[PDB]
Amino acid sequence: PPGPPGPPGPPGPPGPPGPPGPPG
Amino acid sequence: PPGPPGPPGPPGPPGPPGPPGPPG
Amino acid sequence: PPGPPGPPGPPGPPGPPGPPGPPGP
Repeated sequence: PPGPPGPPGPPGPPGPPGPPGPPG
Repeated sequence: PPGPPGPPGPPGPPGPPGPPGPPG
Repeated sequence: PPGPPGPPGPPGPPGPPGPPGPPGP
């Protein structure tokens, strides 16, 4: 019969940049 | 035969901080 | 005997947005 499932894949990439801070 | 692929990897890390806010 | 293991899974999803920037000048 088939072998076991493979391991989990690699982590996804970093997320997008955060929003700008509030005015000065 | 070979097993099925593993599951997707974990989510990536958070994105970088956003830029400074506008001038006051 | 059973087969060899399968291959690694696909990449995970992107992480979430980073934190807000600091206050402006």
